[PDB]
Amino acid sequence: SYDIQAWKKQCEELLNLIFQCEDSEPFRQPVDLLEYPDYRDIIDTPMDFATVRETLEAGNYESPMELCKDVRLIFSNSKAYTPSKRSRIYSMSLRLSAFFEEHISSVLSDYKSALRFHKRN
Ligand SMILES: O=C(NCc1cccs1)N1CCN(C(=O)c2cccs2)CC1
Repeated sequence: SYDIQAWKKQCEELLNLIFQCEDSEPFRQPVDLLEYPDYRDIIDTPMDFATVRETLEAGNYESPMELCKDVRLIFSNSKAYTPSKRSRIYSMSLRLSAFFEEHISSVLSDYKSALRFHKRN
């Protein structure tokens, strides 16, 4: 299965599944600083799933590795902001991260395979 472009619709599909997950609701849109006044004291690079989807649709990811780096930044930001391991929003982030990693694994493998096939000769 050596389609070099197939990752993009695979990632669109997976973002749709994440948007249906109730566990995504806190990560769908950029954090509001009015409610979390110290957020940008703690977090150097905000990220959210709507920014990921818009970057993908704009044609501003070159690979699924770059998309995967931004999604992993959503989850590291939640871990860095949480006052506790037992927090609601952080707990939601851990379940959504396990879901995302379970699904992205084959997207990455198929892409890297396709690129190696393209450079086989
Ligand atoms: O306010 C937002 N994002 C927008 C929306 C929140 C809910 C509906 S829309 N967040 C998400 C990212 N944050 C965290 O990960 C953590 C907070 C507590 C421990 S971690 C900060 C709060």
